[PDB]
Amino acid sequence: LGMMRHLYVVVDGSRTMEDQDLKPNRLTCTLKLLEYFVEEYFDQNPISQIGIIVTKSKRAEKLTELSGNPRKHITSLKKAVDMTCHGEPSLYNSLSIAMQTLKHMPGHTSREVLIIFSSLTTCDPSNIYDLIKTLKAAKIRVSVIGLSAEVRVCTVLARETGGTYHVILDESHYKELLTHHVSPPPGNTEPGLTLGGYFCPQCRAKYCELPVECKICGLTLVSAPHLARSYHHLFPLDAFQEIRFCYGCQGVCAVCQNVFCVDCDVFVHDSLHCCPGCIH
Amino acid sequence: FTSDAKDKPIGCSVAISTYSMLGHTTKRSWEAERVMEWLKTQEWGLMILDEVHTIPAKMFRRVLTIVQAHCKLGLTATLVREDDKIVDLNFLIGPKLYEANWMELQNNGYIAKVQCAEVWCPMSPEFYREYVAIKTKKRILLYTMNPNKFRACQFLIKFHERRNDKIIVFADNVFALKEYAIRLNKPYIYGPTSQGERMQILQNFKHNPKINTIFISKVGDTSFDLPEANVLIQISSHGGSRRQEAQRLGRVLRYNAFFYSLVSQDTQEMAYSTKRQRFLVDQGYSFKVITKLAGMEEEDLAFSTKEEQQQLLQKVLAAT
Amino acid sequence: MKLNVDGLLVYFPYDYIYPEQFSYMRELKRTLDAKGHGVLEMPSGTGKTVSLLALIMAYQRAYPLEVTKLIYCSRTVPEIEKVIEELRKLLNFYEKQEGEKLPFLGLALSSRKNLCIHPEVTPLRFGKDVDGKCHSLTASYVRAQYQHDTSLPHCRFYEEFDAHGREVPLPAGIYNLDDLKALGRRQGWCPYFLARYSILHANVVVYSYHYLLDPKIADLVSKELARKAVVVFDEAHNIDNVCIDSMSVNLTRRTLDRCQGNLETLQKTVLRAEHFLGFLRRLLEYVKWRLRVQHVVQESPPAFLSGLAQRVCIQRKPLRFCAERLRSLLHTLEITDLADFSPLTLLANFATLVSTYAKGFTIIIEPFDDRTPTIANPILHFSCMDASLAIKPVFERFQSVIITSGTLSPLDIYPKILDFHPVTMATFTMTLARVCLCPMIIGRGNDQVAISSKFETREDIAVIRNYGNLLLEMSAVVPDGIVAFFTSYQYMESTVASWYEQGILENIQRNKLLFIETQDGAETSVALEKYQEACENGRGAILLSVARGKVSEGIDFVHHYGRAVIMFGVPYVYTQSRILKARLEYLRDQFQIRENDFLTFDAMRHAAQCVGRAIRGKTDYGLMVFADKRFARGDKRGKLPRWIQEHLTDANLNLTVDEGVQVAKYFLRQMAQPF
DNA sequence: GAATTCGAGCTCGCAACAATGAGCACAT
DNA sequence: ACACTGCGAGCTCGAATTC
Ligand code: SF4
Ligand SMILES: [Zn+2]
Ligand SMILES: [Zn+2]
Ligand SMILES: [Zn+2]
Repeated sequence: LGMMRHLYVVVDGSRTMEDQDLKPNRLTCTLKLLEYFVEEYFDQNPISQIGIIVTKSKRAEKLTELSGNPRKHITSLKKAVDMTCHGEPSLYNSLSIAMQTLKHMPGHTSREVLIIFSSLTTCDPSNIYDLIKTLKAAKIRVSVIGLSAEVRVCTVLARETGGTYHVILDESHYKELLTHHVSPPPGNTEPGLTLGGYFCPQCRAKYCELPVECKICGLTLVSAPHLARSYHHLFPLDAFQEIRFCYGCQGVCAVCQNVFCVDCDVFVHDSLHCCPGCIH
Repeated sequence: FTSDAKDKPIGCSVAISTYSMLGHTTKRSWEAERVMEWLKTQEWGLMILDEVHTIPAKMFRRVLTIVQAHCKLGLTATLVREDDKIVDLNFLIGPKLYEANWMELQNNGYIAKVQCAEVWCPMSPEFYREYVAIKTKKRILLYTMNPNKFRACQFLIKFHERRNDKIIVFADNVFALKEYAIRLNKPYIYGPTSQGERMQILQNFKHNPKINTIFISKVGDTSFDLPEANVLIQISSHGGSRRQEAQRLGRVLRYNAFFYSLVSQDTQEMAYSTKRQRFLVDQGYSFKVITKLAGMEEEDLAFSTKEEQQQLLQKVLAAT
Repeated sequence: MKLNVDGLLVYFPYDYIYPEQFSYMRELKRTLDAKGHGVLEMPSGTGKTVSLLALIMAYQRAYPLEVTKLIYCSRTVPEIEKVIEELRKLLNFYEKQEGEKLPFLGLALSSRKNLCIHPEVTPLRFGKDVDGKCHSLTASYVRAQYQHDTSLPHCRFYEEFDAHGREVPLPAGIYNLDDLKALGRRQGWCPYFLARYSILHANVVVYSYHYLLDPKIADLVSKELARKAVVVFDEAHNIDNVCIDSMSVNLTRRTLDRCQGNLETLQKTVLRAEHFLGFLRRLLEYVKWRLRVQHVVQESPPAFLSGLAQRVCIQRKPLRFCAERLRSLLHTLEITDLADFSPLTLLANFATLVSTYAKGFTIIIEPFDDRTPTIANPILHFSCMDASLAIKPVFERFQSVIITSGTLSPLDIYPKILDFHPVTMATFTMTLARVCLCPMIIGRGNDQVAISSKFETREDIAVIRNYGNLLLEMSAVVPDGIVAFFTSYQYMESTVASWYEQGILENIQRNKLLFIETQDGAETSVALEKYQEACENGRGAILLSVARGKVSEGIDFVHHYGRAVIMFGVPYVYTQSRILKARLEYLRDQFQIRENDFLTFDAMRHAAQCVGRAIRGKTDYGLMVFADKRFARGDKRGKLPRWIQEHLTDANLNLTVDEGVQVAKYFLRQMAQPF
């Protein structure tokens, strides 16, 4: 159904992140919903990635490198609550850092940047309008979530590169905007299945209980039940025609010709996702 | 037609006026005299009588004979009213058309889910010494300026300022409005303040995340512009007005939001605060009882010692 | 789209019209059938232009004998070209809907420097220079030897025009200024004399104000054009300032010393008539004698003409034909250019204005230089007071004349100043899908200090800080462009250079760049092109300017340029100038206008013009603060018009500086979201 | 039945009001 | 031959209860 994704998350670190109108720290309410966002992203998208960049004082510093590590992100967002966040941000320096790595990904994916942006001013030493011709050439998809106002760049950066621009009503709207950024838009990788506890077959390296890639030999290690939930969307079961003694619960299929009741009929298509007669 | 604007009220299509302007039984001004001579001779259609429950008064029901209308719609929120004159309203206007199910609008999301809680406070042993000794209206101050009720107001304000909740402290008996709102350093719409600073204290409450509480006094008993409160610590209102505690509830639903009702127990306010829930339990609302709050003694609450409590009784009893 | 107003079939060039825009065509048809005037206030610039043109152009089809020609006086040449492009869009819609062609031509008129083909004369920059070098080739004595057709200088296009351009007119096809030059190019004709010839046979004619209200122009070009026409004065706020400056001349020491050189050159040419040079030498040494005094200011509008007959003995019967014979003397002298005699024509125009026009005029001789005790710089102003002395031809000659703008602030002032009686005098308000504007009056400061820009409340630093604390706290919550109109240039200098010595201008440059709009046009266009660049990339800018300036009237701030417009005080004129102190003494006796009700009327039409520049379009939104305490008064906020007054509530009426931010911060967040 | 407490709106007297800056389009 | 707009007095009600 969906495709692979390499999402970057640009987090604003300006003077305006000390603002109110949110949970105690405007910065803190951003990092609170981002930890919720990393969990739901990696759950619905199994083999994708997340980078997190934080822009501060006319410069961009990479908080976490681009890797599919659903633990290293949340353990780094907990550290960044005590950030200083002084100075005016940048947007040329942050989208270029998100372009030196995201350009060299293979073309079968959906490379994306997501900017969470509270300041109004991007003091950056060059012209932004040549990036939007470069990012459109490299098939990146930059989408901005704005705070408290609408900036002209963030409209023309979104609608030319291909993303969306959205401004916050409140915190119930800010969770609604981040929830819409987990569904993937409609190749052959080589991952290593990590049987035996959690060890790597290619380099035989033992490490932690994780769906993460292997550092010693560079292989990605996924768990096959986590891949298994994405099945049954492709070739799902066709419904039955319905016109006592049952076959499911023992108290009509067009394939195996075994009747069902009503509780069983709703249960087969909702949770079981297979016909109990057809497995025989 | 409210004596300040008068946007050429002769010859219009929609006139938005008040009661006690159309029924003002004294010598009117000259601008209002030429409008009332125009308004007494034109057959209207759909008079809209907002706040219907004040129409069966003696002066507000003479409006319906001054103005000639074909049909008369009446919009209200709290149809209950003392002195038994709501059955009298069935011929001034007509039959009651539609009453909204107050629990069906809560289960569908059109109204905030209110958690009513009648937290009652015990009486101080120095204040109950003088409560049972007198009967002639001086004990209304005693069950209002209770020091153990002062702690439960200061605790519930602190407990919801830490959750970023918009607090409204409705409090009648305006002597205890001052002595509550200056010992916590909070603004108060005293009622004879002005038209000026009434409008900016109310606006510093909505669009400012620093000013969080406000101490109204008998002003918000109508459909005013009180800006979407989240809690409502009602303290010592009028006697048995079940119209009032369905208009104090109107601020809250404009758990999600929840309003309290401070009662000094073992006094006359205990019998009053069950007369005023008599309308709200007939709509589906459930009034809990909070006998002891969630850790009231641990914070820095006022009136700790008995020396500072002896001075408050000498301030109350000196009024007489 | 067949749209039916009360009796007419209006062919509208769009699909959805606004519910107020139908009433604008309804109230304008109420003028034309009654054959009377009208003062209509209508907010937008476009939409108003296409609904006024949809009605009148469709009115002359059903009643082609009551109206014949629509005259459309716009402000200047950009809006002259804009109206014509709104007329092709209406004509080509009629070309598609009916499938035919029409005997319908529409023109556009401007100066000779906007309609010019001849290469040796077209790059001349100043407008008075191109009028001379054209006259050096098109004068009737230059063409006197061109009956021989020699190799002596001339205009190639002008001699090719009158031999072929009178027999055939322009057929159809609404012409811009560039279309008239292109038609003049490929045919070889002059564009300027083709437009002025074909202006008598047209149906829509779009020129500026000065062909119609300027008395020494309108008798030459708009004399015998139409007796049953329709005049529309579009964007007509400053009709009063146009009819005054058209009949007011200014004389100083620099002008009169150049007239002695003109009489010197006229003395060398007569020897190579003589009573007229001694006439002018008599008149020139009297006005120099009158400027020779160093005394109090004095006024004498017909008594100047009595003392002119005492020391000089020159009466008003030869003085009335002073400017006529000087126009005749240069014709018989066969001079090359006439821009060199521009001081002497200004003295000849001054001599024919004192003789004839003295009812509501004055002569204000000011030896006292402004703001300085004793500096030798005298000047006499011949100032007109009555703004209705230049429309008395226009209110009389034409059938119906409509005065339309967006910010006619009280509608009952314009028929009091201008002596006429309208038949509708209506106002309108634009419909909106949101609250497209959030006007507020940020009054007292953050520490409850008054903020107003009086004359005594300007030096103290309790107000200069409260202006700096406002522009700082609005530059952090407003995206992409803030326009800050000050009251003057010496108040913009004395505040910005007093924000810099404190720690306030350091903190504004962190948020937005700031681009001061200066007086000279070279730095201003640099600072304006970088302003529109800074609003488009990330940073955003602040264009802090002057309310009686060039940017306040010309440049239109469309969306995301100037989301906020900050008025740093009520933009009053200098209320102690001796010209204004004499006009208000004429507005008190005549018309019984109070002296204070005109200074506020003049200020609330320049504070509502530049604030109304922030919103032009459907989806345009825009903040507009009014940062003065005096705006909250009833005789000031009741002036500013009904489309920016119906959103100014009582809560946004004495907001402090910090409370005005949270109205703005909530407003821009609400507007940023889709429909 | 006749007060009170505290709110309301409507009239209407009362005291005193204010107003500081700078330049190009258009005719022979 | 002085004087605009806010702003507190009386005046008369209503709601619910004491007296
Ligand atoms: S006569 Fe024609 S070509 Fe010559 S200067 Fe005038 S407009 Fe230009
Ligand atoms: Zn490995
Ligand atoms: Zn089956
Ligand atoms: Zn079954």
